[PDB]
Amino acid sequence: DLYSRYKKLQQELEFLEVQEEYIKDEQKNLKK
Amino acid sequence: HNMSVKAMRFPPKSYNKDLESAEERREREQQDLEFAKEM
Amino acid sequence: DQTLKMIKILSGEMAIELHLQFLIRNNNTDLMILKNTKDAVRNSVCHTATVIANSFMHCGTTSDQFLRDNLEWLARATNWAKFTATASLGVIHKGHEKEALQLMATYLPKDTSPGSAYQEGGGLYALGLIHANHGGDIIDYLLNQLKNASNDIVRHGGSLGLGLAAMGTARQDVYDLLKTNLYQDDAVTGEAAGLALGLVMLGSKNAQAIEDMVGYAQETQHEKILRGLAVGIALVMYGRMEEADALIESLCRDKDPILRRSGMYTVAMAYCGSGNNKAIRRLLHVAVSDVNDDVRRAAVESLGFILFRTPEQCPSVVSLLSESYNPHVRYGAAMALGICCAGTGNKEAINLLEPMTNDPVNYVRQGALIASALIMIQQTEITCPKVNQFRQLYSKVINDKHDDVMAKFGAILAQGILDAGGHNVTISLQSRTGHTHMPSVVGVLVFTQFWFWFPLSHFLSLAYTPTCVIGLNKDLKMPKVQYKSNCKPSTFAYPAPLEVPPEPNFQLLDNPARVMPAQLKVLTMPETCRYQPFKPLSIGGIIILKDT
Amino acid sequence: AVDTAEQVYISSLALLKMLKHGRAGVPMEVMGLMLGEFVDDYTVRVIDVFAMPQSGTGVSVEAVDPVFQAKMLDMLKQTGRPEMVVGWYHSHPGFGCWLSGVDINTQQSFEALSERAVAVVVDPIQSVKGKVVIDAFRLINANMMVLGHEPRQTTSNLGHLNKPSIQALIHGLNRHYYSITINYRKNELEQKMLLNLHKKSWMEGLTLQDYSEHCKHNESVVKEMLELAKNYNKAVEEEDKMTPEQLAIKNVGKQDPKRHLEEHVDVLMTSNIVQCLAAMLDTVVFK
Amino acid sequence: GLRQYYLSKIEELQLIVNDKSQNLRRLQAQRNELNAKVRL
Ligand SMILES: [Zn+2]
Repeated sequence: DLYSRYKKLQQELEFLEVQEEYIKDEQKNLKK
Repeated sequence: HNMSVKAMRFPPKSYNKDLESAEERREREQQDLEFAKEM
Repeated sequence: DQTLKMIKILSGEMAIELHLQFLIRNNNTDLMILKNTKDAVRNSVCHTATVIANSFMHCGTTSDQFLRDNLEWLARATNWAKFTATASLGVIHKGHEKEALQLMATYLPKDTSPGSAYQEGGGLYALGLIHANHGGDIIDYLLNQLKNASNDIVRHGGSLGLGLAAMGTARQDVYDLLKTNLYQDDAVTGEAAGLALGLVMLGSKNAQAIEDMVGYAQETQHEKILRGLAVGIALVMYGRMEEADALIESLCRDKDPILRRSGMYTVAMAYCGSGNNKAIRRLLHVAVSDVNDDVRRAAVESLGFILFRTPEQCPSVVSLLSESYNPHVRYGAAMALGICCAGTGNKEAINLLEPMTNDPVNYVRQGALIASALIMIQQTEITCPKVNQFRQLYSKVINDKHDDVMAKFGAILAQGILDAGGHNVTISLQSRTGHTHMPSVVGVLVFTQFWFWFPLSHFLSLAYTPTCVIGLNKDLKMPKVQYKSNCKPSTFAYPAPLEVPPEPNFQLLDNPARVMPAQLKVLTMPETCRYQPFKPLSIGGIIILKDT
Repeated sequence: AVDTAEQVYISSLALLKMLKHGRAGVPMEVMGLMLGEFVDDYTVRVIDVFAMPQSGTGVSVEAVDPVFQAKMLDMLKQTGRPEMVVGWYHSHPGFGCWLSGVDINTQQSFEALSERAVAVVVDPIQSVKGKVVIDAFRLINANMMVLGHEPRQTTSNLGHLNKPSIQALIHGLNRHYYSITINYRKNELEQKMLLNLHKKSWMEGLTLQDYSEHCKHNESVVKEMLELAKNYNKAVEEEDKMTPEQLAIKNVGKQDPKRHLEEHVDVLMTSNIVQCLAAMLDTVVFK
Repeated sequence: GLRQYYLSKIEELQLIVNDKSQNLRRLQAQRNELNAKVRL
């Protein structure tokens, strides 16, 4: 199949975006 | 000074495992503590 | 007939006794393992820890020989184990109408009248366990006894039994006596009312009843009444995707740490299997910032409840949380893997849980063992080689004297998990249809609260589901079909106990034949028998098997 | 029976009363009463604490003077609201927390009236910020010790969370008493009105900080910062040498540049940037 | 034009992955050295 090649690949940009925002919280939270 | 930070944090890698203290020597620490409490 | 059809398909009775028929025929267990764990006789947790193990590994098989070998070691522990010993009797008789009243005829509260009322008041807890999702007299027999009874020592087992049988039914009659059970201004009715008050209103969002519950848990001065309602207001909303978000912000903002924690379970149940980016932002933001440890453990344990639909992504995010500074997040990282990938023999998850049993905190060594138990049930050495690597590991830590009681509490509990029903039942939060199995979703969430009540995680039989293909040709008649397999034959292995004082891939099978779900593809269709299945054989369970 | 989840809710006012009375009369073991509001079989709540005066010189828990407490119990009764004595405390000065053999006897006189009087130990010396040294206890019957029977019949995974110290384990724990997990009752009626009132700088940053001496202090650092850079013009030059793990042990006698040299740069920046900015806001606001 | 419409999205999305994933691995290991300082 080819239709899943983009729909599943945009599905993880949804999933990737939290993680860089997530460690952004912990660069300051561990210092406090 | 920012670029000497932004081009510096790449060789942090293979920090393999921060070991707490032990499994065995921790248990030996617990046994030694139990000996003192009995004493 | 077509007149009889609504009985045959909506009561679902011929799946109940047939699953009982599968368990009464297939029973591959051991007495020696309980005799290996017999040697820990002391006044510790162990008596409750043994009776919770055999009740897990003998669900619905009605086999009372692992308990009837003695009476004194069973009746040694008291005052809540006798609440749990009479509780465990019903799980062994799960899904069986007849041998509920007649075996507990000793344990009716008005026959013997001993010095223990927990022995006789906890029977109604087990009656709800037998007829879960089956409402009949078991509603009204448990209704009428809760009009006139003792204090909240029979009223725990009665109310938790009655909300279990009427789970998700929105009955007004069960709501009536659960109102007056709630407004006792009493701590000991707190788990009695608030848990079953959500169970009968599952997925109902009757907003007056929500306003009754959250309006009651703001002024009360006890904590179990704050805690039983904490799960119940999470359970009243179930799979809504947007319809709780006003309430989720209302609970997250509140000063109450219990109620913020309750809002974390509510967003876990409003997004069951949902890969929503919107939920995961502030569910896992408050996993960072909040100061109570209870809410931080409930935060990371909401991840597998919302992301079990794809088990590939959860080891990529919770591996990083297994090295947190506090052990509380280090705990809830382990059960997050234990509730997500548990239906799979996940190679990556066991790789993460390998050093998790090494941590100097006792309860993270505990929850590492439960998550190691859930990851590899009904798996023998070829889905992953780490099975027998861990079979020795639970025996390694239970025969030690110098371990903690809590650390070896995970080992004794993992024995009843990993050998459940003689390797005949398994967990499934998932059907082949894509639809989630909602009593198992309730049953695994309620299982997490063994911290705050020990027989509250006795609610685990809802998660146990068989894996057996079943053939059928008439309404009643068993067929006689025997098919075989195609792939590698050692995958069909058995536990093969030791009992100390040239190969197949043509494995013939009868009609109630157990099979791994990964072994559904490796079998052969019956082409040479008299029977030929009209259905394409893709799922197990019961099918019509057309006689040709 | 008890379910080892006993969960003592205390207060916010009493802990300050505990530490002040424990610190001002420190090396003598001081004591007092716990005037709280008793609740159910599971928890107990102690909201108010009044201190009891001593008897004489000497570290002891001597005895209670029921002349004093009976007049004190009806003192605030006629003014505020009724409460009831739910326990008592003393203070080990620099020990830790345990029940001594003298401490256990005055406890045993108090468990006779009510079976739930709490023995509380506070230590006002081993406490710094996130430590308030605590863990109240309560006796167990020695009758059950002869039976060999383990009490308190664990029904919840809430008791065995804190690990006891080995020095308290030398004493009667766990053969005569037990620990109890506690938390604290905080509320916004108190939380905000102590945060926004403790360290508030009034008009300090709207000053110039001794304007002839700030630039004078701006040379009082830089002059020795030259020679501290000469050490940094020295220590880098003996590298590609004996394997700088050896340059970790060996540098514990004499001072290093590299850490000391990035030290003053933080000092010579925040002393300058704060003072230069505050000079340029006075020019706009003041005419 | 499914060659020249749909396949034009696979070629684009991989470019956003190949640096934002590198942003994470730099950043999480930056915390991982910081987390080693805390527990020790
Ligand atoms: Zn003392």
